Amino acid sequence: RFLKVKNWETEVVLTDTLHLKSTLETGCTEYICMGSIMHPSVATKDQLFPLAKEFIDQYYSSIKRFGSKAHMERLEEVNKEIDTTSTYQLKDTELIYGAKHAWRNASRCVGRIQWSKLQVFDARDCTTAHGMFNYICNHVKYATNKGNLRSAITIFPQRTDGKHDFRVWNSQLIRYAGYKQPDGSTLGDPANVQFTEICIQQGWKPPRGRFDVLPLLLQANGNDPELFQIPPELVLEVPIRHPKFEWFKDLGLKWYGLPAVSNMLLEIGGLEFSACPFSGWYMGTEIGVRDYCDNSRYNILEEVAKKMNLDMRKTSSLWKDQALVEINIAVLYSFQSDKVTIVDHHSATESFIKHMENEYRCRGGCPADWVWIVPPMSGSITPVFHQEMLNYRLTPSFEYQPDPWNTHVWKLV
Amino acid sequence: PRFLKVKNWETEVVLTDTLHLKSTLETGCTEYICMGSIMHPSQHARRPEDVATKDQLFPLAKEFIDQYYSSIKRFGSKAHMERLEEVNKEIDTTSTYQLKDTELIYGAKHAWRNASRCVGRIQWSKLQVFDARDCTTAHGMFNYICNHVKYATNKGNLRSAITIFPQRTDGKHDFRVWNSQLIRYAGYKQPDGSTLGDPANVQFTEICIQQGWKPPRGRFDVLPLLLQANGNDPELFQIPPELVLEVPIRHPKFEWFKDLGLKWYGLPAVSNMLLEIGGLEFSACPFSGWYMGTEIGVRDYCDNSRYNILEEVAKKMNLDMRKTSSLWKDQALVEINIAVLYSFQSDKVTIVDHHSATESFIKHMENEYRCRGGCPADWVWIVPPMSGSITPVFHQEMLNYRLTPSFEYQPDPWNTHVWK
Ligand code: HEM
Ligand code: HEM
Ligand SMILES: C[C@H](O)[C@H](O)[C@H]1CNc2nc(N)[nH]c(=O)c2N1
Ligand SMILES: C[C@H](O)[C@H](O)[C@H]1CNc2nc(N)[nH]c(=O)c2N1
Ligand SMILES: Cc1cc(N)nc(C#CCN2CC(F)(F)C2)c1
Ligand SMILES: Cc1cc(N)nc(C#CCN2CC(F)(F)C2)c1
Ligand SMILES: [Zn+2]
Repeated sequence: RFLKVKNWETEVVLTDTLHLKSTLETGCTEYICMGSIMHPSVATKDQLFPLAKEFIDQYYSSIKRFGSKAHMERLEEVNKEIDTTSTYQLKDTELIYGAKHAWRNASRCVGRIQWSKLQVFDARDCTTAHGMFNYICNHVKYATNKGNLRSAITIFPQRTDGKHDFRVWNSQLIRYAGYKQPDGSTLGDPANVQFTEICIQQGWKPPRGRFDVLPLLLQANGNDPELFQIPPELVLEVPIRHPKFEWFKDLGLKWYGLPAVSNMLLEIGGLEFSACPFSGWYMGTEIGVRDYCDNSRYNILEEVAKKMNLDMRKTSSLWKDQALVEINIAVLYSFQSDKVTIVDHHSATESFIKHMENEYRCRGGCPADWVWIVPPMSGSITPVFHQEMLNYRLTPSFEYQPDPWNTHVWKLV
Repeated sequence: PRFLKVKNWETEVVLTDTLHLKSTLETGCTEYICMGSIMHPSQHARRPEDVATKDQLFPLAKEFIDQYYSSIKRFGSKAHMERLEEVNKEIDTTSTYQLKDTELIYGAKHAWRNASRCVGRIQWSKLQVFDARDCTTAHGMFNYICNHVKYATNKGNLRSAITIFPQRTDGKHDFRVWNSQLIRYAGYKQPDGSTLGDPANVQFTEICIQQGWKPPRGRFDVLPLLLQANGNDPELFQIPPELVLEVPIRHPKFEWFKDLGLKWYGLPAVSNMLLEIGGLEFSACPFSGWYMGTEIGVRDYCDNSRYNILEEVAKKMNLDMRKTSSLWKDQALVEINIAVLYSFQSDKVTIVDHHSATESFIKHMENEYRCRGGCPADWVWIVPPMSGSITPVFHQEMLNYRLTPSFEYQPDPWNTHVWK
């Protein structure tokens, strides 16, 4: 079997064979498509054996040693550990490879042209929340690199019995607090009101401002999580100004330079790494469209349009559209002026298409989630909009997991 | 699966879908692969090839009649059981059957209602249906189409309509409108190698010239109709210009915008699709409504393989066009779409912006889950091609499935037509 995807802007046709090697479901059926569902859908010995064999087989194929003496010894060895300890340990090489291919297989990530330049930080010797904080500070300092951002991931010990998970309770390493006021308004980031509340309850003393970097809430070995303040000199931030509108800086807007997702699960050969924060650099629309202009977020369209004296009486004036562009210009100009790595949605989508074509050529395909790949503004004037894409799930993979406060059984009376 | 929920992530409203349990044919997807962004994911058709056998066409016919009579509070009534026996005899004798007026009107309205990719389906029950099943010649088809265009344009107050020509019989007697839309502009290959007018239509334009059309070779030459009746060679007709409502495109602040010399037509009238009812195939069924501004302002004007006017607009705007991060493309894009909306509204020609339209479709989804238990929607098509996440449908999960009656794509007739 083969499957073809077409680009309707260029008429290039690519041929996907890679999809024959997927195994978990997409959520779709033969008669319903669920491609716009945000979230559709511990292993025993018997379950873990084929998953591990699959990953060891593919690792040894990648390094052109399939069938080798070392491949067969490794399988034997992995299998002893699963027999003995009901789990196994990855070699460093396997860990690095698995982490890179989890990124390579992330169908919703438009930045995957960079997948093989991932700095893997092995933190599987960590045993405490203090330890995790140390590991995470070093990640932040390395990744941030004074504005010249570098891709990086820090991998904490894998799940065991489900009762000793390592977790970063934060959704990202750097995020701003949100506070709901008695009058119903919201200060800061409305997305983070719940996590802000858990922080305050755990003992965080909030300054209660618009851009309070939240504390880290770190859980090691199934214990209660603990609070740590990131050293402020490690949180690189960019004040948002506009190259034309002198008044823009008066909005008091700023954002952090480092996007670092910390709530996902890294799955490699059946092993579950439940704490594995990873970071790259921003595409501008993530800030200027979603973070700033989602109605459920900082929601600054009306403010910005006001200062543009746009006619906000009718929607067909496209005042929101006009204000959205200017905000996103300001984001890109601000990061660039401060020499903090950022990519605009045109460059990023163009690069993703080159990456996708190369992946079809060298690998037999590239799973891609159109719904997520297309930027949230100016969709059809980017090339990915006109690109057909096959979405399927390959492993190693990044996966969502339950928020830890919906699951954690608290220790301290 | 037993019942499927969709959630809106901006409002947290969750809807529960059972209508999908009536899905008939494959989406293209599997448990293991999703084809949500494939333009034509599936070739699963409900009847095969040409004249089907009775065991092939009757079950489809029986299904649609069953659905139609359920819709009107019968099922099992005298009329329902008589109609089955009637279609049964009719297929036994002619290898086809004919729809009652009521069944035709019901079927067209429900094809629109089931069109997962259509953002405008709040209007679905307000559809004027012109029965043209007595047509026999391309001259007849021209008469019917002209009336359609005139009724639907209605001096700018556009009305939704569909005109249904005779169904397919053996596949060698098809009625086809060879135009993809009733009204489009020509596209000319230039001697240097660029393109004048609309590049999408270069091939169809060449067929027209090859058929004897005399191109004015302008940027906005309305194309002739190329009408095929009862399988015969297609015939050219010029739509009377007084029936083709056009809007000159100007900007409410940029006075220089008018001098780009852009216009568009007022009536979007899709004419190359196939309407499928009870196993019957209406290969010629031009339908029309009114534009979402983005269709002209984003896709028609700004696609790289269409009119591609972004750099020329940006130039006039004095934008930094050195680097993509200046977002000059995005900035011109907004201004063009302001211009299109301003122009249509100034000339009292029906048009809807993408904000109003996506909001309407959220309301329509809610209605459909209330009364019907679901609403098939294609997120890739529903979300506007600009300012996606600031329209409410971006944040709305959708379930996509194929309900019948439907509109379907079909081969371009020149790929399949043996000339005479
Ligand atoms: C190097 C620069 C990178 C860029 C420009 C980039 C860009 C993006 C963007 C814009 C999104 C959508 C985010 C959203 O809409 O919320 C995304 C998603 C994602 N990225 Fe990347 N990314 C980068 C690096 C990485 C790295 C280093 C990893 C993992 C090692 C990664 C894994 C993912 C995953 C798993 C998703 C989707 C999350 C999900 O399934 O919900 N990305 N990326
Ligand atoms: C009344 C105003 C209407 C509006 C505002 C509207 C809006 C739209 C838009 C924006 C699209 C996507 C177009 C594209 O990107 O090419 C679309 C697709 C479609 N519309 Fe509607 N529409 C309207 C009326 C109708 C009517 C009357 C019918 C049929 C009787 C219809 C059937 C369809 C179908 C079948 C498609 C998708 C075809 C495909 O699958 O490619 N629409 N609509
Ligand atoms: C590849 C992709 O499916 C294709 O470009 C689609 C995307 N979404 C679309 N949405 C609409 N409304 N119209 C289109 O033509 C398309 N094209
Ligand atoms: C309902 C819909 O699936 C949801 O809003 C998705 C749409 N596409 C997206 N695409 C990206 N990159 N990020 C998102 O959060 C979303 N949200
Ligand atoms: C590594 C990375 C790079 C980037 N440029 N952006 C993101 C992001 C994000 C936040 N959302 C939540 C999610 F679903 F995980 C993606 C992550
Ligand atoms: C009735 C209608 C209304 C509208 N506002 N727009 C369209 C459209 C279109 C053009 N494309 C070709 C297609 F694929 F059929 C859709 C159709
Ligand atoms: Zn799907």
